Amino acid sequence: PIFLNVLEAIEPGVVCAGHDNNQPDSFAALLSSLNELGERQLVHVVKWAKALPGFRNLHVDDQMAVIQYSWMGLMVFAMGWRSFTNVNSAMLYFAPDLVFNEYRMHKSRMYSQCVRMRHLSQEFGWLQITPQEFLCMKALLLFSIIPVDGLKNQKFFDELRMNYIKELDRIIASCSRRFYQLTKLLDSVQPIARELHQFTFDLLIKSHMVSVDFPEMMAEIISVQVPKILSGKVKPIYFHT
Amino acid sequence: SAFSRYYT
Ligand SMILES: C[C@]12CCC(=O)C[C@@H]1CC[C@@H]1[C@@H]2CC[C@]2(C)[C@@H](O)CC[C@@H]12
Repeated sequence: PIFLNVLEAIEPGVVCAGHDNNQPDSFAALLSSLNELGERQLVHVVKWAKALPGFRNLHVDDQMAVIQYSWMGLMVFAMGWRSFTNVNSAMLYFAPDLVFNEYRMHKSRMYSQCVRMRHLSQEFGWLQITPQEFLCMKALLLFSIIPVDGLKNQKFFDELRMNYIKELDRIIASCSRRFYQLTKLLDSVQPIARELHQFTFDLLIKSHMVSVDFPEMMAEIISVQVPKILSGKVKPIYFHT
Repeated sequence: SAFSRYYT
């Protein structure tokens, strides 16, 4: 169907972090290169999203709001997939030039968060997720977190998000457990993103003390948008309760 | 913002 054609056509390719793998693993080096991975993946997320079916239906500020709220889950989900398809979930495949082994999961001071992501990635295997189910699930994560007070044009958002749910059910089809399972997986992204939000926020606050570099858009998002989530003004949309 | 300027 046309819908899948589009998701496959617009899917972003390979994004390198620019990490200097000659330097020793340090918290500051590992964290700075991850921050730079984020800024570069943010650009691709933007161009991907604008090309999504119906997305231009949203008020422009909603378009931007939804991107600035959901990029963490989006990116974590896609990295989980990469990890699964590249290294069979043994390591976290942030980028071809930034692969976390256990030592790096430790050196990043994010080890428990990393364990959760590896667990996510393991799920793609355990559940035999297909490329198409991946692609549709990922699209939905863009419409998975909104302000508690609603969006500028809430109706267009609701209808878009409904359609993306419909598409995921479609490319699924006792088939009942499947959907239970995929929604469940989708929900599980949310707590992980939440921890990373808490983590990146704390990190930015103190980053001058730890010589961690935050690029420009990352700095501003993390300080302007991310606290609206941490303070509870913006919350994920959970399938299950 | 750096994001909105880039976006638009
Ligand atoms: C999105 C990134 C980088 C993009 C990706 O593949 C997933 C990964 C998850 C952890 C994020 C990281 C960007 C930089 C962050 C936000 C650090 O500040 C702390 C947690 C990091």
